[PDB]
Amino acid sequence: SNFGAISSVLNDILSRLDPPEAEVQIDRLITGRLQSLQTYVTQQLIRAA
Amino acid sequence: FKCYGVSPTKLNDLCFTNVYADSFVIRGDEVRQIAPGQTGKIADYNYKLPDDFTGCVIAWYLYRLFRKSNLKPFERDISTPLQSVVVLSFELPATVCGPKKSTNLVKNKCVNFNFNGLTGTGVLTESNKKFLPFQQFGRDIADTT
Repeated sequence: SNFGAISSVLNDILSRLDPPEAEVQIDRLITGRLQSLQTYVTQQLIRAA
Repeated sequence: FKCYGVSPTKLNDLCFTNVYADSFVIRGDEVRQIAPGQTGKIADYNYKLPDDFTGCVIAWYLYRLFRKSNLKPFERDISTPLQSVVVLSFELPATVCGPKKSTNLVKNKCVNFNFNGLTGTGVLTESNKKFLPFQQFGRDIADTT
C-alpha cells in the first residue's frame, strides 16, 4: 500500500528523489506501517487472552 | 526548470520506457500555468497537465478564448473563437535508458545490483523458473521480486 505516497517500494523513492523531498514520502510510509504493526499487536494480545 | 516527480540530479541513473516532448509558444509570463493543479486560460482551454505528473518543465501565435468545458489531461483540440518551452513526460523494457557503464555478472555473493533501474541486495543464482518470450522479471506469493 502506498498510503498516499508515490510508491510502496522504498528504494524507488530513494532513487527517484533528493532527500529533502523524499522525507515527506518516507514519513507517510512509516506512519502507515506503524499503524499496521500496532493493530496486529493489539489483536494478538486480545487473542492470547 | 522544475522536475516535479523526480530530481534533476537523479535523471542520469534511471530507465523511463518512453520520453515525450512538447513544444509551443507562450508569452514568457504565463509559464506559471504549466504546473500540476493550475487554472488560467492555458491550463483550462489549451494544455492541461494531470494532477499526477512525472517529468520536467523546461522553458528558456493564436490562443483560444472560449470553450464550453475544461479539458482532460493530455487532450488536443483542432476545431475552429481563437485570437492572438519544453514539457518532458516520463512513465514509471527500458529502451530510452541512461548512460552507465556496466560490469559483468557475479554469482553467489550478497551484492548490490541495478537491473534497469531497480536496486536491491541479495545472492544471484541460476533459476529453474522457465519463462515465456514476454518477461522482464517475476514475482512470488507475497508480491516481491
